[PDB]
Amino acid sequence: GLMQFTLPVRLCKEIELFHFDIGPFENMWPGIFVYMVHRSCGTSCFELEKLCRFIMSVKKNYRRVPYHNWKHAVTVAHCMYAILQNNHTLFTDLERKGLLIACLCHDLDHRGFSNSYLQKFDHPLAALYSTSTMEQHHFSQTVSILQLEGHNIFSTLSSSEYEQVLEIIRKAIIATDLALYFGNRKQLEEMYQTGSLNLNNQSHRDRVIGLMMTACDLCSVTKLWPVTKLTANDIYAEFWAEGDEMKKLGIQPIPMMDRDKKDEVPQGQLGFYNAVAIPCYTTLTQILPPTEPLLKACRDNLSQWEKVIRGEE
Ligand SMILES: Cn1ncc(C(=O)N2CCC2)c1C(=O)Nc1ccn(CC(F)F)n1
Ligand SMILES: [Mg+2]
Ligand SMILES: [Zn+2]
Repeated sequence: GLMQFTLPVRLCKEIELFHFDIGPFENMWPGIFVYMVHRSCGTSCFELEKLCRFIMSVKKNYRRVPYHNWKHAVTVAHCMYAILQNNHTLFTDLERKGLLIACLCHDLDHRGFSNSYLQKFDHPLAALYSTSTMEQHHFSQTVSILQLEGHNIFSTLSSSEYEQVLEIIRKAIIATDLALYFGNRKQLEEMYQTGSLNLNNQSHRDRVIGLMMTACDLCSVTKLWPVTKLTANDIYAEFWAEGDEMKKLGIQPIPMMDRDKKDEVPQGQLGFYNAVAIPCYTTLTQILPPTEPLLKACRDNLSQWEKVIRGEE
């Protein structure tokens, strides 16, 4: 009951900021996550014995891939923690509980390859789940880990509170499929502009939670420039591995994924900030004004990529 996680002073302060990097010490990430749960949710949300066992099984079920790894899980949960803390009163207790767990589990058992690569490979997961393939797999893995003896962190919820939280997690994890992001954001854009947006409308909330998940998933573009730039190498290491595997199936990959076209990366970032990241944080800032620092950081990094192209680094 009376056992707080505490962090050293620098982490204790910086963790509250959107741009916090969780650092290179793996062994501190579980504690960082427990800390965020205790402050976002309370010291009672979860049995510490069970939360700890759940965290360590989730960690075990992330693989040693360059980008889609346990550090990404904890990073994406931290961005959600900063959103929730800067919008205290807008979110239910169930939503605070469910959304940090959703972020921690959102990429469970990722191999580092896109839904498209699975489909071209004819991976069994592509037959089991025709759309949002890896994302249906991540939610599946989440439910399995929740079902291990000792791992059900939700078991103190009422039956219907339980059904609601699993349904928050499922929708949240599916929304990390970027193929669905474009439509979701357009629809949120129209609702915000015509003024029909209503957060007491579950389907409207669902959409806003989906945009939050896209925002947290892409949060590498909202870091200090050196974090952003070094993460992009991890991101590209997976993309180029996928390009290699495409070439193996006898398919020329799109240039983003072709390691023979490293030159073209700074420009491919511009497309990505302009087509994806800036629109996502713009709509997010319109709907939840206190998330503006993510838009400001994203804009700073677009400008740093413009500088790379202009030879100036
Ligand atoms: C930086 N960042 N963060 C996350 C992702 C991403 O797409 N993921 C993570 C898994 C799929 C990227 C990224 O660089 N994406 C890019 C780069 C060029 N393009 C094509 C079009 F958008 F320009 N997309
Ligand atoms: Mg994913
Ligand atoms: Zn992710």
